[PDB]
Amino acid sequence: DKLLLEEALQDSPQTRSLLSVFEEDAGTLTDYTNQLLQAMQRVYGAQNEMCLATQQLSKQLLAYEKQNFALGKGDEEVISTLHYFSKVVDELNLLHTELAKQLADTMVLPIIQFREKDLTEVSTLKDLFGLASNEHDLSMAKYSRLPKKKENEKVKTEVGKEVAAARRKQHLSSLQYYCALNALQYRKQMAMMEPMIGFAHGQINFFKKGAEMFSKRMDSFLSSVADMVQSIQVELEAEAEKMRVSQQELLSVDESVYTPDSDVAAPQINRNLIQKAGYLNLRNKTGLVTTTWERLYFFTQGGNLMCQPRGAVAGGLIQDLDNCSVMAVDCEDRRYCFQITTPNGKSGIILQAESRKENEEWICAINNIS
Amino acid sequence: MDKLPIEETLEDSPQTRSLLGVFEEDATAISNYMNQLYQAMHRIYDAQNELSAATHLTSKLLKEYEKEVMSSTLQQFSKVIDELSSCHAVLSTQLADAMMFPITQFKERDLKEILTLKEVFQIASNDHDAAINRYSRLSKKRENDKVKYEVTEDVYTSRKKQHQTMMHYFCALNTLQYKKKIALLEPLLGYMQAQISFFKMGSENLNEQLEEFLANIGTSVQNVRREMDSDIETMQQTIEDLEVASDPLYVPDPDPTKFPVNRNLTRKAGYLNARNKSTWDRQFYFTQGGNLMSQARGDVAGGLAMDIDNCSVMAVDCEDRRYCFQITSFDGKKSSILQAESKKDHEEWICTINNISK
Repeated sequence: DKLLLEEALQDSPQTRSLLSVFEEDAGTLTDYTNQLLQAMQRVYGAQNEMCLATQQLSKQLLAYEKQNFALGKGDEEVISTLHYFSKVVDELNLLHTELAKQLADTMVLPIIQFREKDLTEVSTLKDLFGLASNEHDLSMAKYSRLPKKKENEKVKTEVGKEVAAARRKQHLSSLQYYCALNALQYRKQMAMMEPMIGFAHGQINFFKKGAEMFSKRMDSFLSSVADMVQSIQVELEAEAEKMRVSQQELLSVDESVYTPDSDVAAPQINRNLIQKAGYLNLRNKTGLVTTTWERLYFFTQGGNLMCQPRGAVAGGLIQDLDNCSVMAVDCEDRRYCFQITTPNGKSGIILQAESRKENEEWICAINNIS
Repeated sequence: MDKLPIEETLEDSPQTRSLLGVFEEDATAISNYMNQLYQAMHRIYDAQNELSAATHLTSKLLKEYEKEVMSSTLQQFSKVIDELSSCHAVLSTQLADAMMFPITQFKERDLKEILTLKEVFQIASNDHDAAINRYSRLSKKRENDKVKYEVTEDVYTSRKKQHQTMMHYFCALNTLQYKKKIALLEPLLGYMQAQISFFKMGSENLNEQLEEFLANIGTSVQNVRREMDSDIETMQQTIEDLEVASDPLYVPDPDPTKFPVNRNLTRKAGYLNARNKSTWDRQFYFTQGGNLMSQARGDVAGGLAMDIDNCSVMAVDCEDRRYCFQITSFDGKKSSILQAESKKDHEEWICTINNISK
């Protein structure tokens, strides 16, 4: 039913009953609008975080080219592909943003505005109706208590005036409140139908522009990218098993290749070597007693002996070999040591090999170079 | 795609070590970028799932919130919202398998294996270093063939393992050179194709019902709008005329010329105070049939006060109060003393009760 404004002034308990009903599901309405608000804000928040997510993805795809480092220039196949993808992601981001702003404008905030001033208007009007009611009740009480037998007409007429005023004010407040509730009955419907429409529009534009964005053209492009990807794959496994059997016959050799001084029983020595490279132990003696040995790479280039430590980008010249001499020596009871003596005849640097053959071949190489 | 020289793995030159170092640097950079890419895609994934969840939750709220027009409108809305939620859900699943899975397997299978083989190679290298150092330390002039042989074939073992591990490492990196490309392209390709499937699904299923829904809701909104500016329109000055007319009636004790006593009333209702031992309670009294009924304001129903179909009623002086009256049954049973607010209501109550009774 509806609240009858013309029955407001009488203020019968039945009127109060219908009013109480209206108030009770007014409260119900308020609670549900709170819940709905939470739901809407969660939807909007979700859309927003999707926006941020796509933004981040786009920024990340672009960062790949900005990436640098040691092998070379990154392929411009993937650079172009990633650039394109970043662009697409940006467009999708635009769509998501528009949807988010649509939810905010046409869905969440209409419910919100309904809550703030339609619902608080009802609340406030209710509270003024309440206080006016209380005041009127008090007025009627002190009117009722007026004396019959001995009458002060002034006190009586003024009290009557209080009562009249309070009654008028409550009547007006009651009219306003009842009108407010009767209005609220329709305004509930409007308040919950508007966001539905807004949400619907946001969704249809989002999905239509999304459908336009990812076309048959885009999917042909994706097909091309896919074909590039499996070409890359087929070349990957081809080179993979090529590397597999290259691996499995380099890794299959006889023991002696890994065994130091394999040859020792009958070493096979090339005495005409003009060039040699390999690991040797370099002795460093800076005192008269204390000595260290360091495993370093040594190689001959031209007429020079070069020394590169492992982990170093470049090797340096350790000695010029062309008018120097070299001979097997004994140092610290170590096997296969030989020494280079400098042109002026001073005994020079001391080196150590791991085998008879590498010792003799080193010596012969240096002698030949000289 | 560049590559490492597996054939000089045996020589173990510092140059080879340098090239390996370059490849390791590159693999590190790869790992970093792929990790941040994983972060971005994961964020996308969580976002999509969150969308589906929120949509579903809103729907659920609707569906226990109807528990006339508005109820059917809200279930249409709940239905379209659930189909949207379904869309976001299938997009989520396709994201999980087509997008998240490839990059996840790249970081949890391939990168981890690279790191594994790397550290295995490092350990093998250290062991070989130790081995060949103990080989170098062998004594020349006094040789014990036992210890010499043990050290020698320790060198053999460590050297062989170094060769093998370095080779697996190298092959792994060379393969990685191809795998990184695919690792970048495949998940993004999945993301895009997921978006395509999503927008197509939505395009010719969600869009139809959204259209029809918009159609119905538009009409309904028009209707409620019209009817509400109608009834706001004449409620406003129904209020205005009620405010206009009610102004003489606010005076508690109207003067006899303004509102005369109606002595013909067969029915009367109004508020009265009743003394019951000893307060005075305001209640709403009304005649129904041959009974005087009363109801406290702010109670849900009335009650029998008196049976007035055979009785007498008279003005009474009580507690110095104004406009008091009392009823007496032909039984002799008396009512509560009742107080009106005005001379008009006093004499109208008395007169009305007299009209109703014999």
